[PDB]
Order: sequence, then C-alpha cells, then structure tokens
Amino acid sequence: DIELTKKDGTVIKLSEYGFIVNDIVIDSMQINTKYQDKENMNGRILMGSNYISRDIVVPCFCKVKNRSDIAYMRDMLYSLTTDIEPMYLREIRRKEELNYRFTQPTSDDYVKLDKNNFPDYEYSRHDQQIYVNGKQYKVIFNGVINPKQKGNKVSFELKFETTELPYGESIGTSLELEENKKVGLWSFDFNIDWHAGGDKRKYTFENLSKGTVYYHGSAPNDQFNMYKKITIILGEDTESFVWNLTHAEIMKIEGIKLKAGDRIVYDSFRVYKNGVEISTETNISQPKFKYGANKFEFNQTVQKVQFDLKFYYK
Amino acid sequence: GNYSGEETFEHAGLVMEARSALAEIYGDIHAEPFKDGKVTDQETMDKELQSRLKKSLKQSLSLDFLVLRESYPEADPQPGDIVQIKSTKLGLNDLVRIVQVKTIRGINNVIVKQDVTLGEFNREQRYMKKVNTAANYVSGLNDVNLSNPSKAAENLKSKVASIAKSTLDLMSRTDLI
Repeated sequence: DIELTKKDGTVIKLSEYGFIVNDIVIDSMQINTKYQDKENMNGRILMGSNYISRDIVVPCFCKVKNRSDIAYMRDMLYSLTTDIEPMYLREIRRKEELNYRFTQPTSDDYVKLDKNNFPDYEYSRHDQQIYVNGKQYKVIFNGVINPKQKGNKVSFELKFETTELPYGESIGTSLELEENKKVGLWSFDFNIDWHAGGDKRKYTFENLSKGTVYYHGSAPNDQFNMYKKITIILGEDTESFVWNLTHAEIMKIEGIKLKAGDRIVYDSFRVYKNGVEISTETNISQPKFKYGANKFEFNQTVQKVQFDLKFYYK
Repeated sequence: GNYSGEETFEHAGLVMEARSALAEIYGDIHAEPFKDGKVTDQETMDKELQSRLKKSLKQSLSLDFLVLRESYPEADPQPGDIVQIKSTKLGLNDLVRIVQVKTIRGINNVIVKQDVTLGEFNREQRYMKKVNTAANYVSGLNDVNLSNPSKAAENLKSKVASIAKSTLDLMSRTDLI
C-alpha cells in the first residue's frame, strides 16, 4: 500500500509524500480475440487470441493539517504521478493488519503520532511495508477526479494502464540470479531453488553441444520487446552454424563464415557478429522461452554460452 | 451499307430510313445511322436497323432472389432461361429472360442467397465495362503521350494529306503523259 514508481531518473513512493492509499487492485490482461465465423457452421474459427493491457487501479486519499494545503497536496500528486513518461510501478503490501500495542498509562509509554495526525502502530523496524514481489510494470496514467470529503481528507482514483506489453516484468536480470550479488529483487512467487550454481539457476554453460534451461517465468518470452539477450563464444570454427531449441523455432546462420574465438551477441531478432556491424540476414528467427525446461541443442560444442533475460508473468 | 470502301458518304448503297411502331406517338428522333456497311442486300438493312432500334429503349431489372429450400426447391436459377415474373402494384406480368445470376454456397453446396439481373445485364455494369475497356485499350497502346497528345495522330493525319497531295501531283503528271 505505497505504490512505488521508478521513473526515468528518479524513485518515488506515495506514503513518503503524505499519501496513504486504500488499496491496489490489478486487473488481468485484456484478451483481444480474433475469431472468424464460418457462414453456416455451428462453430467459429480462432484466427488468434492475444493479451493487450493490464489496467491497474489505485484509489489514494490524503489528509493534511489545514484546508488550504489540500490544493498544494493535490498538485503535488499530479506533478508526481500523471506522467506519460513510461514509468515502472512496483506494488507494495503489508504482512499484517497492524494494531497499536499494549502500553502503560502511568504518565509514560505514551503513543506516537506520524507527521500526519495518525497513530503510529509501526513501533519496531520490522513493522513497515515491503516490496511484496520482485517485479514491476511498465505503466502510464489515465484521468482522475478529486472528490473532497470533509475536513482535510480528499480522495483520488488513479487509473493506471500498461504501456508496451501486458506482463509482470521481473526486475533484475537472470545473471543477478547467477551471481548472488544484488540482494532483494527475488520473491518467493518465483519458485527458485537455493542451490546457486546448481541446475535451474545457471545460465552460463561451457563446452557443450546441448544443455538445459529452466525459464522460471510462467509467461513466455517470445516477444522481442522483452530483454532476452544471448551471447556465445562459438568454441569451434565453422562455415555454417545451426542451433535448435524447444518451445521455439530452429535457427540457422548460413552464408557467412565465422571463427571459433569469435563471439556472437544474439539479441532479440538481432545478431551482432562481433558486437557491432550486425550481420542479421541469416534466417531471421527469434527464440522463445516458454516456461520450465527449455532445452537447446547446438551443433559443434560452443566453448561458452551465457544469456541474460527477464522473467515475465501473467 | 453497300457503298464501296473508298466513298464514305456519296450515299449509294440502299439509302433508307426505318422506324418502329412506338415512333408514331413519340415522334421524330433518331440514333447514330448505320453508316458503316459493305452489305449488299436490303433484307439485312432492315433487320440490323430495327435491331439498332430495339436494343436502345433499355430495361434492366436488377431484382433480388431469395432461395426457398423447404418449399419451392425447383427454382435453381440458370442464365439464359425464360422466366415469368409478376409484381403486383407495379404493372407487371410479362415474361423475361435471365441475363446475369450470382450464386453463393457456404458448405455442403447449400445456397444462401441469389442475385439476378434480367433483360440487359445492368446500366451499372455497362458503365463499368465501358470504363475498363477505355482503361485497358489505353495502356495497351504505345503512341500515347499525356503531355500534348495528338502529335501521334496529327503527325499521321498530316502525313496522309501530304501523300494525297503528292498523289494528286502524280495524277496530273501522269495524265499529262
């Protein structure tokens, strides 16, 4: 219940700004269907079906000490939130409906009050809220009205909306999973084994014709807009270079001659032959990680493969 | 229609004018006369002429047809057949012929609807065929130059009159000898 927003150049959270929130409700993704009805047949063909948009709603109110200040506070809200600038929203929850604790009415152990006139139930460090999950959402704002209930309390009804892709982009790459350097950004929503360096954590293999990958993301990383990015030290010289993959298509690189120690950066629908001067004419096919086991099969025992990606959720 | 190929108006060759029965109440009008013709007899010159007449008071009935399957199934429309239509409150009981038909068939070759046109196929389609004939006859040619056309035709015509002048000179010079 804070509605964190990471904008291009800053980080903001509402309750820091005197802005309590009632709740956050996140719709699912609007499935746009594409059916076609045959003329006299009791059944209609599915041309397609496709996720579109994940409309968020967040009603937030605010109290202040005096009626004038309402105006300022409201303006702050707009200047703080209503941003066409695609932002990264992060949801927050509490772990408990906190109450005031027992005290002693002996002219001592009195109660605290926040900067806003409320009772601080958060006595200890471990009371305040948490990033409930290690993911974000690429988000933009839609119109709000501000009904002023009595006093200094005024409500607002934010209506956020997904920007590019209706998915729960996981923050942090898969290499931070590999190297346990960055802390946070890994919630139990992702069923992740502790065996760092073990299987289903590793995306850095060496000297293999074929290997195994566990894509922890329920949603499939077929869309190029996702940050799926591979880089391979090819290991062995060749004239052509095929690699296959399951839950995806076959990939070739024919017609250009390579060398062993040369490396390929295989970005989404894009191929850096040696990091620059992209040679992407050969078999334009992009790979697709669906969920769980995504087994790959090279053909000449690359001396290194490693690939970072982002986990996406539905 | 019997004057020779080289005359073009000294109107030998079965000069005549005909008319239909309805003329006498409508009166004096006339279409483009049957100028082009190398036909000898007069039996032709009345048939073709009355055909030029009666083809022109045009009637296109672009009605719509709706198929009844459970009842009246024996009406699969086929072009070039006789049919007896009759619309009350229209002044119509005569019989006509189909000239266009338009079937659709979803699955199991069951019909959904029909469209038809009677007599002449349409006013519409006549216009459209006229347009497409213009647009395809043009662009099949090569003499066309949109910037000042008629150079290709006027060059030709002036060449023709010039050779005719030279031929006149030759005629005089030969009749001399």
